[PDB]
Amino acid sequence: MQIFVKTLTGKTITLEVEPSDTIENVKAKIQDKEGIPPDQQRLIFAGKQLEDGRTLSDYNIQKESTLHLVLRLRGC
Amino acid sequence: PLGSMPKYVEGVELTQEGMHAIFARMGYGDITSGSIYNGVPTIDTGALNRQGFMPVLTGVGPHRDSGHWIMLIKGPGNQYYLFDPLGKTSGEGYQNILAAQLPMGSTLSVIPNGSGLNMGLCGYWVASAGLRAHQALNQHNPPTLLNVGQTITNEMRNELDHDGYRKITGWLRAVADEFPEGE
Repeated sequence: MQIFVKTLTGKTITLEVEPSDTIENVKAKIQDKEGIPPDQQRLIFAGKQLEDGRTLSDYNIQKESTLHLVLRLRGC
Repeated sequence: PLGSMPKYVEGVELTQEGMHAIFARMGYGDITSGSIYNGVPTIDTGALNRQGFMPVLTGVGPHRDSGHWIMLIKGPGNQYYLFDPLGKTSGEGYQNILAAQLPMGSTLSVIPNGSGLNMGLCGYWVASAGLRAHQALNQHNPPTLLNVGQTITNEMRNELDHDGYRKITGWLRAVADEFPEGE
């Protein structure tokens, strides 16, 4: 029910989400908690980037499992 | 008419993955970087002190996809420094918002290098002059802040000749981390 989302700037972010829904739903949860729109997010679980329509147990992501979030940003 | 719309190399921007990758290739391991997102900094100070430095992606946000790389440096004691390749005034733009994220009692000073010597070339200066500034500011008898800023400015200006541009452009082009130029 609780999964962690860790990022390149160091952060962990707990996300409560009964593992049975969709990846766009995790993206929406992260947008609410940190304001980053969904379309700036790439979600990777265990060396696998996650497709939207694919569901959370499609990718066997269980509770306490951890997802890595990389942002489609870049600077000069 | 001179056709083929041209992809200029000043528009090669480093991704977060690209910045991590550059530091990894240089040998600093899997580092944590920082950012300022929608005006609020995320900077892990534990990792900063452990690494000795931290690249910080400023000016990004919900709508701002491109932004500005700078370098946060930890000095001796409780002194932190901000290196901005665009110069002293630009960095002073971020002094405050970054200072509020450092340990109590800290001071954050901007390296007084000159503007106008960057030429639209991204990442190389933070990933080169920033590290060299870190080492300069952390030796037993460090020169003053003014002297480090002066040498950094002169180094950017002298590396501005053709040979330097060629070396930089080779590096920038070698950045197979597709932040397009329109690509």
